[PDB]
Formats: sequence, structure tokens, C-alpha cells
Amino acid sequence: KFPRVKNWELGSITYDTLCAQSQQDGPCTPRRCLGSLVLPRKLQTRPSPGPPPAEQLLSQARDFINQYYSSIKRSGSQAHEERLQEVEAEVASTGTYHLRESELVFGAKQAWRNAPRCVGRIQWGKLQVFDARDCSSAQEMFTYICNHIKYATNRGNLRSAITVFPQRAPGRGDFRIWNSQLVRYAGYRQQDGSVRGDPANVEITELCIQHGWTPGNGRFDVLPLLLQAPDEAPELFVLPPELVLEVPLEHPTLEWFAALGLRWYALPAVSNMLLEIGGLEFSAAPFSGWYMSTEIGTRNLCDPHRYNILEDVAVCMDLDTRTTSSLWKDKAAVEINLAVLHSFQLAKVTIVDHHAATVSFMKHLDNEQKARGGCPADWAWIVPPISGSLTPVFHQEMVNYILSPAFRYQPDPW
Amino acid sequence: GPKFPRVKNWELGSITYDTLCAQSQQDGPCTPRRCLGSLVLPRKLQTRPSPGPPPAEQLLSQARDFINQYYSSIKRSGSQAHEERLQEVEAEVASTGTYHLRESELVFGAKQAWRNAPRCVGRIQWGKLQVFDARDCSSAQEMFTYICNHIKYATNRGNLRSAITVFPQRAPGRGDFRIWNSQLVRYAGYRQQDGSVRGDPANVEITELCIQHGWTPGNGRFDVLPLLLQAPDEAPELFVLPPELVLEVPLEHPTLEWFAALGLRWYALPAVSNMLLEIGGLEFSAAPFSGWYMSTEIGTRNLCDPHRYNILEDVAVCMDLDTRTTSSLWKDKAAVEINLAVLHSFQLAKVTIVDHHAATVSFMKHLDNEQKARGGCPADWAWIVPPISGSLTPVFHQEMVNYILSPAFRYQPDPW
Ligand code: HEM
Ligand code: HEM
Ligand SMILES: N=C(N)n1cc2cccc([N+](=O)[O-])c2n1
Ligand SMILES: N=C(N)n1cc2cccc([N+](=O)[O-])c2n1
Ligand SMILES: O=[N+]([O-])c1cccc2cn[nH]c12
Ligand SMILES: O=[N+]([O-])c1cccc2cn[nH]c12
Ligand SMILES: [Zn+2]
Repeated sequence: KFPRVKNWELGSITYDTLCAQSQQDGPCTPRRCLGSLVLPRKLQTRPSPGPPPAEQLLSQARDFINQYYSSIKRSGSQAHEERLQEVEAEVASTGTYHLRESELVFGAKQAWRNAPRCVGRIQWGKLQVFDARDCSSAQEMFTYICNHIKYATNRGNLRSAITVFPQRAPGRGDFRIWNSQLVRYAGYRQQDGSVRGDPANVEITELCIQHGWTPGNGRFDVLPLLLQAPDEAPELFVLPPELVLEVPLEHPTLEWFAALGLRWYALPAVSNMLLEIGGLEFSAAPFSGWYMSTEIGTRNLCDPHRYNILEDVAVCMDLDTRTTSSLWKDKAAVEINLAVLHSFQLAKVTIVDHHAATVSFMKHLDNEQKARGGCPADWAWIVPPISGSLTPVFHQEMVNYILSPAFRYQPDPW
Repeated sequence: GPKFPRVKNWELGSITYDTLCAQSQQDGPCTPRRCLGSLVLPRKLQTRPSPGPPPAEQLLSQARDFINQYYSSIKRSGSQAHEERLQEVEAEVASTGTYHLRESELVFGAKQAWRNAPRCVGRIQWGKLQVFDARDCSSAQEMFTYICNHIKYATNRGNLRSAITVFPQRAPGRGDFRIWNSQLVRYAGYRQQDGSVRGDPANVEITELCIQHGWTPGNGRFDVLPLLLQAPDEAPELFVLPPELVLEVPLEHPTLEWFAALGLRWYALPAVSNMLLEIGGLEFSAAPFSGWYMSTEIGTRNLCDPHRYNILEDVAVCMDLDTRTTSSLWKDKAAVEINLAVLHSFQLAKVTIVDHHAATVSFMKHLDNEQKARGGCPADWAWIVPPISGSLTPVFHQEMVNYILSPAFRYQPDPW
């Protein structure tokens, strides 16, 4: 029952017993593995059709509370017992309950700690948690987000942070941030069927313009936010330009690289995922840490369905883009990644390369093996999108499973 | 919609449903509670030398399944020849406990097994496999002859041809035919006194077994290992491959003149020789197969893995890169250059080879063919995506479903 996990670079072996704590099913079965799929058909947090079974929720709440008191070493203590009772008293009467600030803080850190696809989990203990459950309007949501952004950015010395809006409630609309990230670039669908800017944001850019936003025509126009308070049409808010730090991309040796006019924002702030803690679901809980260079230089700038800039840089590098065998693509990608690291380091903005990051993940795996006897990880997401085997995590086998607290995907609010 | 896995390609936004997985009859390592898809050796397949023949019934259904696949492949399901062959196989299992395949049936299973391999990116070539039947082989010396003919035909002076040679299946109470080497062509791993390894660290054990069985070792970094072949119930015999038969490619770089001076080289024929080929319940413990190299296997894995030749730092130093800081991406730079060197040297030498870009593209095409031909294609994402430039290839953005289908190639315990 316990998985033997091997690292083929060092011959070392470990056993993952933590996976035994998993109480939530994944998409795989013994007949076929679906671990390569990005999203589930319906593991996904399906919009509360009504109150969840009192037993089920109460069961998840007790485990969390248990987890919490173990954390502070006062397990089995009086507070623990009395806290479990408060929880039971609330579920029985109202059909739900509420977390305490410190419990929320603990829940958030555990959600990050449990995210199988995150390579930066070594930082899991350092998370600024902003309790925004005291929010009743999209306008209030906008003030919170600005504070989170201001704090998170910290003039280029990024600090990981999350902001938690009101949990979901039976029979009422969810609080939602329509944007996938707090900061993204517009995707303008032009006449020729092509797209100016970020192709992945065509739809969202649409919805914005739909709700009265005056669009630009640049390739890097920061999108406005569509904040939605319960059962109210989402509202449009423009992010103050000075709050949104950006890094102009240039190259250490290739003088012309700058002439390309490329740039990216400093703050990677996911805002479309759901945070679940002890059965409670938080539909609006944007979080952020800092970028790993490859996400910008490889995925955002080089994915075919994104800015797809490989050929341009390749032509500017005067490379034989006539045949795959010249490895022109591989050569241009390395420089694009180098430019990002160089530029971010020049703008004195926090960033981590894929080598540094995976080395740190390896250390995290060890700390977690001793701390909990295992660590859920999704190999296809931990290994960088370039130079896979060139990093240590590639040669490290991994067990993937779902632990709670957790960050989950949810339906687009439209 | 459909009660089958929904698969999506995020670059093209297209969707497909894999209904082929429904035909799987072998359980994998994953469960609804945890995914063990990233494990290299899932203790599942690992055809552990079962003491006696499979339960007459376990084998029967497997065989019945294979025969059905064969007759379908020739569009004659339910035909008189089909029910007869079914009666023929059962009758045979009834009187001997096992059975034998017809020539064409073997050819069909061999191709299907390659076709079914979830970890192989070059399956678009599956239908073009030369199957050498060597089930008449009775001695280790004869195994040597076949293997040499395989290498000769397969290498074909640089214009490589995919091939597989099938030795006698496993028989009830009677030693297995085994090739101890993991590949027909591999470099020796010489244990040093300081503790390091000269050559290929991956082969220290096999090297020390050749020596103990009489091999007179060399002391180079690229010494070709002799073959340790094993006939049924006999101790393994050693055989040295005639140098002229082992084509190799010295490596050089198109623009970095000093690269050649590194004295690096690699062999042209990749021939896995330690896998078990299973067809309709029958087990072929010795059945080496070969095709041709995808450049990254040589340039990235063999030459750059830290536990292999680990040549990344040397090349980087020669390139005058800052190996003192990760942010200089010196590993990425050296790897690209080493990989280009492999592609350049093979082409110059006129030896078949394929870069990860062309290969992955052909695989996408292959996925399209199988979607229409079988309703899906079992694929191991972590193995289809190349070890470098992952998201720069089309397969990275293609979700995949992994499952076991037989015929198949399975890992097997080492004979010693
Ligand atoms: C400190 C800096 C951090 C770095 C360098 C980092 C880096 C990454 C990377 C590279 C990915 C995978 C992206 C991909 O392969 O497509 C990822 C995913 C993820 N990270 Fe982190 N992370 C950091 C902080 C955080 C924080 C603060 C949280 C949460 C509080 C977090 C939550 C997650 C989650 C939930 C995922 C998966 C999202 C998805 O499924 O799309 N990360 N992270
Ligand atoms: C046409 C040329 C071929 C190319 C370029 C090719 C390429 C590859 C590559 C890149 C791998 C995975 C390497 C890795 O990630 O470690 C692989 C695995 C595999 N290939 Fe192919 N292949 C070819 C022909 C063949 C043939 C002829 C057979 C069998 C008849 C075959 C059977 C397999 C199997 C069973 C595996 C998995 C081995 C394992 O699990 O370690 N391949 N192939
Ligand atoms: N392409 C491959 N051969 N590999 C795919 C893999 C997936 C997980 C771990 C691996 N390790 O450890 O090597 C691995 N190698
Ligand atoms: N690290 C990642 N973001 N990804 C890991 C993956 C595994 C399979 C398919 C993917 N697609 O299609 O994007 C994928 N992306
Ligand atoms: O690449 N990243 O830095 C990255 C990707 C995805 C999510 C987060 C959160 N902080 N950084 C992240
Ligand atoms: O990389 N390869 O080319 C490769 C790897 C493993 C097996 C075979 C068989 N032909 N080519 C192969
Ligand atoms: Zn799985």
C-alpha cells in the first residue's frame, strides 16, 4: 500500500506514507492514468447546488481543527475540545461554520504546502495572509486587492501573500475575481483574425470591453479587473498604473534584443482558484509569490498559443530557421530566458531561475519526508518547461495525491 | 458527454475522447487515491519469472484475446479460420500447457507491441518493423549469430532499419533464453580506486560480470562491452562483437572547433536487449529490438545526466561560461550545443538520426492516425516530452492517457 519512491540520480529510496492521509479521489484508476490532464471533468469544485451533507462537512471540519491544534502543540487540550464543540454547535444549527483568523492563516499555509504542482513550496511557511472576509462590495474587494498588490510588490522585493474574501454560502452567489491573474495583458482580436497582445486573454479582454472598458491597441496593455460581489453583475476597476510594476526586457550581450520592446509584470497573482479549508470554500482568494524565470521566458513568451516570439528572436539572431535540426528554437529560448533573468535582476525585482528553484524543491522534499513522511508532487508540473533532465527533480520519482487544505479549480463565473 | 477520458490539446484547443483504453486488460500502478504515473519501474508489469506456466485458464483467455486481435487485423473475425485457430490453440494448451504462434501471428504481435508502447515517441514507424524469427535457435553461439545478423541488417551502413529478433519463448520447466546486456551496444563502466567511474557509470555491474565471466577489460571511456548470452539452463557464454559491425560516430561541433578535441563519440544502433516481449500470454524473454536514435537521448541523457557521462561542466568551461551561478544558464547553453553536436556529427556521417522537434511532430501525426484507427493511443507524457526544450515541442501541450495494452514490451528481473 505504501509507495516506494526512488531517485535515479542518487540511488536513494523513500516511502510515501503521507498519501495515506488522502481522503479525496483523483482522476486515475488502475485501468488508466490521467495524471497528464490539466483539469478534471468533475473533481472540480461544483457550485454548491445546496448545503453540503452536515455529516460530510462536520467530518472535514473536525479533521482540520485537529490538524490545527496539532500544529500549535495543544492537541487534546481544553481549547481543542471546546473548539470542536463550537464547530459542531454551528454546523448543527446553521449548516456551516466559520474559521478563526489564526485557523484561516494555518489553513492557507497548508493549502500552499499541499499544492502538488507548485515548485516553490519551500517558502510555504512565509505567507502574508490578509483576512478580507469583512467585505460586502466589489468596491471593497478592489481596495483589498490594491493593498495586497502594494504589499506583495514591495518595490521589487516581492513577498508572498494571499487575500481571502468571504467564503461561499448556500443559495447565494459567490464573490469572484473574473480575471485568472490580478495582472494580465489584453488580447485584442484583430480583423485579420490574428491577435494583438496575449492570445490567451481574448475572451476576458472581451468581457471587459463588454462592461464598458476603453480598450487600447498595444501588445502589453494591463487589463482592468472585473470584481463580482454576490449575485451582482461584475464591476470594472482600473489598476492604478504605479501599483503595477513592470520589467522592460533587454539582453546582456545582444544589443538589439531591447529593440524588440518586450516586457512583463513583476507580480504573478493567481486569482481564479478556489481555496478550500475544512469543508469551507473560498471562491475568491488571490495569491502570489514571485516568478520562476521559465514561466515568462518559456511559457508566456514562447508558447505557440501565447506571444509566440521564437521565430522573431531566431531571425534577429540570424539563425537557420529552415530546419528543426539547427536547434534554432532551443537556442532562441535559452536567450529569451536569459534576457528575463538579466532584466529582472537589473530592475532589482525578485525572481528565481529554474535550476535554483528545483534545487530548493529537492530540499523541500527532504524536509517534508521527515516532517510528514512524504510530499504530494505532480512531476509534469515540477519539472521546468525547458532543460527538464538538466534539473534534479527530473530524476526524482513522485507520488501525486490530494491533501486538504487545498487549492482547487472552479468554473469560470460566466 | 461520453463515458471516456476527454483529452485536450491546449495549443490547438481541440478535443478527443480515448475509447481505446477500454480495451486494457492489465492494471497500472495508479488508484483514485494517488497517481504513481511518474514511477520508472511500476512493480506491475515486471514479469517476475513465474515458477510454473501461467494458470491454464489465465493463459487461455490471454491467448484467445490475441488470436481475436490477429483475425480482426486481417478482417476475418468470426470466420471459419478464426474459430479453428481458437480450437487449435486451446487443444494445444490442453495437451501441453502452452502453445505456439504462427509466423504471421508473431510478426503481427511484434508490431502491435511496439505500437502499444506508451513511452515511445517514434511509433509513427510501427508498421515498418522487420521481424526476424529466431525461435529455432538452440545455443548461445547461435544467439550470437542472429544478434550479429540483426546488427548488420539494422545498421545497414548508416541507413538504419527498425528490427527485432525473436528467440524461443519461455517453456514450462526449462531455462529462459536471456541476453544479460541491457543493450546490444553499450560502453563499459570501469570502477576506479578513487571511487569514480571511467566510461559509463550506468554499466559498472554489467562490466564487472563480463570480467568475472572471462572478459579481459580495457581502460577507455568508450570501450564496447562484449555480449553475455544465455541459452536455457546453461551458464551465460561471453561473446565479443566484431568491431567492424559496431558503427560509431565521433562527435564534433559545427562552429566550436575545439569540441572534436573532447574525443567524445557514440554508437549508431540503439538496441534494447533486456525487455520481455509478451504476446497472447506467451513470454519471449530474449527479443532485442532496435530502430534509430532521437538526438536528445544521446546529447542530453547519456552525455549530460549527472549519473552518466556528466559532461555538462567540462563543455561549459570550454565555452567559457560562468559555472559558478545558476542564473547564467550555463547548463542550458552547454546542453543545447552538445545536442547540436550530436545532430551534426550523425548527419555528417550519414547515420540516421532524428531531432526532438521532428520526432515530436511526427508523433502528433501518429496520434491523429491512431485516434481514427483505434480511438486513442496510450502515451506516457513524461516520456514522450523530450528531456530538453519541453514546451517548445507540440507534444508538451497535448494531454495523454496512459494504459497498458498487449502485445507489449515489459521490464523483467535481471537473470542473475
Ligand atoms: C514564492 C514563489 C513561488 C514560485 C517561484 C512558484 C512557482 C510555481 C510554478 C512554476 C508553478 C507551475 C506553473 C506551471 O508549470 O504552469 C506553480 C504552481 C502553483 N503554485 Fe506556486 N510558486 C510560488 C508561490 C506560490 C504561492 C504563494 C502559492 C499559494 C499561496 C502558490 C500556489 C501554487 C498553486 C496552487 C499552483 C498550481 C496552479 C495551477 O494548477 O495552475 N505558489 N508555482
Ligand atoms: C524508429 C525509431 C525509434 C525512435 C526514435 C524511438 C525513440 C524512443 C525514445 C525517445 C524512447 C524514450 C527514451 C526515454 O525517454 O528514456 C523510446 C522508448 C521505447 N521505445 Fe522507441 N523508438 C524507436 C523505435 C523503437 C522500436 C523499433 C521499438 C520496438 C520494436 C521501440 C520500443 C520502445 C519501448 C518499449 C520503449 C520504452 C523503453 C523503456 O521503458 O525504457 N522503439 N523510444
Ligand atoms: N524520459 C524519461 N526517461 N523519464 C521520464 C521520467 C519520469 C519520472 C522520473 C524519471 N526519472 O526518474 O528518470 C523519468 N525519466
Ligand atoms: N507544467 C505545466 N503547465 N504542464 C504539465 C502538463 C502536462 C500535460 C499537458 C500539459 N498541457 O497541455 O499544458 C501540461 N502543462
Ligand atoms: O511561475 N510562478 O512564479 C508562479 C506560477 C504559478 C503560480 C504562482 C504563484 N507565485 N508564483 C507563481
Ligand atoms: O532514443 N531512442 O532512439 C531509443 C530509445 C529506446 C529504444 C529505442 C529503439 N530505437 N530507438 C530507441
Ligand atoms: Zn496516474
